[PDB]
Amino acid sequence: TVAYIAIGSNLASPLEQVNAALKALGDIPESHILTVSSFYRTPPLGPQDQPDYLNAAVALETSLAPEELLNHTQRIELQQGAVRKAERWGPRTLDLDIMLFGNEVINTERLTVPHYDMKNRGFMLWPLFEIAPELVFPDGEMLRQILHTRAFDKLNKW
Ligand SMILES: [Cl-]
Repeated sequence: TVAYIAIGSNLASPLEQVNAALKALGDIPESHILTVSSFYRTPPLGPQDQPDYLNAAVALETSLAPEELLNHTQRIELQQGAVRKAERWGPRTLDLDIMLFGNEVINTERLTVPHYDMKNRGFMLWPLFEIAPELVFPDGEMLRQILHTRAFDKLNKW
């Protein structure tokens, strides 16, 4: 099964951080990376000196159950972020979100697939379109049409 995962990070030197994350994703059991997007850059809000977010999308082939994949992405966030040395909501973070899972539609308290807000997040859709231009969502929406009709903030490569 092909799952699409979004990586975002504003920690220390984000290049190294996401590379670390990519590594962790490949080391997930019964899983290997198919494709990774270019790295993109989302600036923070306000004029304040604050680090940019690095964004990417990954295509993961897995034979794990979706909840099982979430166990692992949750684990990697904790092992690799700052939640222990700081806060959950930390000024800086490592985010791994399961955007899509096969053509599956999952509606539960701990897991909602497709990711609830991804169609409104250009830092998720543009990297995804780079690696899967022909993608169709379970409800029939075509990724290419959403990008022609919805308004997204400019998004340059890192
Ligand atoms: Cl959908």
